[PDB]
Amino acid sequence: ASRLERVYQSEQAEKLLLAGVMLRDPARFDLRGTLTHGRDVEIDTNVIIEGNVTLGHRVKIGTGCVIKNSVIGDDCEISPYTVVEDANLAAACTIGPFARLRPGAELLEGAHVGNFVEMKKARLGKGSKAGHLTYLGDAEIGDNVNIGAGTITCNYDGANKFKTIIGDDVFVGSDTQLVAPVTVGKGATIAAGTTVTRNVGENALAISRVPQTQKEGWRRPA
Amino acid sequence: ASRLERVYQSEQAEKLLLAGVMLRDPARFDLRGTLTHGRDVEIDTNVIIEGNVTLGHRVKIGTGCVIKNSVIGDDCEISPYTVVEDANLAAACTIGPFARLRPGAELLEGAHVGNFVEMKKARLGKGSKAGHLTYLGDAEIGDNVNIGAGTITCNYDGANKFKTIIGDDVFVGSDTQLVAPVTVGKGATIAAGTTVTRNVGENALAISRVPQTQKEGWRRPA
Amino acid sequence: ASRLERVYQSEQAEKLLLAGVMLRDPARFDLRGTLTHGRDVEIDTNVIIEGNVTLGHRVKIGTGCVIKNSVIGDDCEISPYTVVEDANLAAACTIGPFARLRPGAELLEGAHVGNFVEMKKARLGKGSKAGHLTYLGDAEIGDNVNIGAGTITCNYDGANKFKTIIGDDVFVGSDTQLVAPVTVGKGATIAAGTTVTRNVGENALAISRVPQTQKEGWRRPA
Ligand SMILES: COc1cc(OC)c(S(=O)(=O)N(c2ccccc2)c2ccc(N)cc2)cc1NC(=O)CCC(=O)O
Ligand SMILES: COc1cc(OC)c(S(=O)(=O)N(c2ccccc2)c2ccc(N)cc2)cc1NC(=O)CCC(=O)O
Ligand SMILES: COc1cc(OC)c(S(=O)(=O)N(c2ccccc2)c2ccc(N)cc2)cc1NC(=O)CCC(=O)O
Repeated sequence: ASRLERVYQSEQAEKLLLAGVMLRDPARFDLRGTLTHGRDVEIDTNVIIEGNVTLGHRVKIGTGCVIKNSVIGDDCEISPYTVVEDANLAAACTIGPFARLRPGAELLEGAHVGNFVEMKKARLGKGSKAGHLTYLGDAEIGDNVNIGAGTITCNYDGANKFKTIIGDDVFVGSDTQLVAPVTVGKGATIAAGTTVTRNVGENALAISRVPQTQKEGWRRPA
Repeated sequence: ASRLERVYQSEQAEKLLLAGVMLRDPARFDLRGTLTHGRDVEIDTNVIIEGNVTLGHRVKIGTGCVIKNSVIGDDCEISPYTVVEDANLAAACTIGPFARLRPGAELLEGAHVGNFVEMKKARLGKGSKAGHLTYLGDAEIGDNVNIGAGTITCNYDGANKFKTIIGDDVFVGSDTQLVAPVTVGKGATIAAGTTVTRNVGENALAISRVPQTQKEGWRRPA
Repeated sequence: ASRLERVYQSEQAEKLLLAGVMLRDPARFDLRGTLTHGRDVEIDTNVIIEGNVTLGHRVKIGTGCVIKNSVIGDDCEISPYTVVEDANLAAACTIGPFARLRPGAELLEGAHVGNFVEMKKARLGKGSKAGHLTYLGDAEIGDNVNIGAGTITCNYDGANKFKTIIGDDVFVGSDTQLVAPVTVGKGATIAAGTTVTRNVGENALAISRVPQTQKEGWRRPA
């Protein structure tokens, strides 16, 4: 029953400790499947490992993380309250806190995913960053790309899903909508707030912006 | 004191186990009020139940959830780190992870609320979806509606709050602002990135989009 | 080892209880550094205190919070799953749930930060509110300001970071992009969805909006 399975958790935690994993609290750790690990792995409180998971050397997992059927490279840092399912992280990635990686999430070396970011069937290239308030679905994102806060892939049209491709060295300004299918060429810049409905050339700016105007002495409702 | 109340928690957890609830860890469960439940209910670690809560049959509650004064229908799945207060879920709803339902949140049968979604005094209809990065306040949303990632109800003008009504079979494109009060007719489509300031007719597209343009050889600051 | 350090945690929790702090579960509390507190402080389950932290009187900390090197004024309420690092809260602030305050976050008296909000090197003035789905970086925000859902400071141009200044009594409509450096004068109103690329005068409306239009009988892909 509940109590018996809980005892089995204690057993796994003890064995992990003996195998050289640093568990901050063995009473607040759960493994529901199998865990392979390198050396100097640190796991904080209330972490749940599900399915078949492998961790490299020096991986640090912060409080409250849920990691299911995932492969985590050496030196990765997973910050608090991050949920990871069927994902692969290369070496030296940093994700979270409050990141949500869904199946097909693939991060290349040194990639960063910040708070309130969701990834599904999406690859984030080497040294690339998606720091805030972003949804990346059905997307290929190249190396050295900056995905600005509020960026969203419009991948689903109510019927089908379509693919977004972003080249290397692209800057995606904040609050950009990438309307799939679309391709953004290497070195391109998307202006903040752009709705990208057409492919963008290499080294080109894409923009869809009304010039700002001002009305004086404008009074809000009382 | 602290320790005495903690003992009372152990008691409630034990009684829940005896009554047929599956608690993954009775030592990491809190009930501060009253819990009614059906059969085959599963509650993961670090769940807190507050006030008066009722759960149907086969409800699954993932790690770290906080559920206060709420009614949860049969077969609902509440994913990790979801906060629910004074809400009602019909049968077969799926919410979270990282969903925040505030008082007046009402989900009809089979509704879905995803990550980084907040609902307050808002009804989400049958089979309707709000999957990502969305705020729905003071809103009626019909059946079979797709609420795209980044959608926001602009409900508060600094003085008062106003109501948004969205009909059945509406597609709301990503990053739409619904400027209340506003009504979107059944079958309508809102283009991604639209600022909806006027009512939308049945079976109509609403759009407010600058055509994309491109400037070649555009160099970002060094 | 793990077990020894865990014993030291039990010790600190016991001492906190004896010093008049209400810990909901002393077995689910962690202090990694030093904690100073006033009277009637309440700390819920799975809270982690890191570095050197000071709390005023009547501070309430909800489940799962992580508070590092921060100063929390009297009567503050920190809601569940909120991460706070190198921040200062004045009296009577309310933050979270799912708020993420990074170093340099400074909240003045009675300020509110809601769910899925991130702050970094940003000051939020007296009685000011950032309730939802927002990133505020490198920003000064005055008193009695409403920061609408979906607001983002565009602070980083790929090379450098720039400062946003928002005056007192400003209403920032939902989904506004503040393109730094920029200054918004006292009493100004930013329309929902505006991309603010130019300074805004006192008591002025700033807007960058395509008028909504409609196409009848528009059929989505099958
Ligand atoms: C200071 O930061 C910016 C300035 C700026 O603008 C100052 C523009 S812009 O998009 O308006 N823009 C631009 C883009 C890249 C580099 C420099 C400027 C731009 C585009 C076209 C025109 N005509 C003017 C500015 C964008 C940003 N920053 C972001 O979008 C942040 C992304 C993130 O969250 O990491
Ligand atoms: C591929 O996905 C889209 C394509 C598209 O566009 C391809 C438009 S659109 O809005 O630009 N658009 C449209 C809308 C619905 C169905 C098909 C197209 C549209 C509207 C007007 C015009 N003239 C062209 C396209 C929107 C989306 N998707 C979303 O908005 C995702 C919502 C979510 O997160 O679930
Ligand atoms: C009902 O709420 C609104 C109405 C409205 O609009 C009704 C506009 S508006 O921006 O379109 N607008 C406006 C702004 C402030 C007060 C009243 C109206 C506005 C601006 C210019 C013009 N011409 C018309 C309306 C904005 C809001 N609300 C928000 O943006 C919510 C912010 C939040 O999340 O707290």
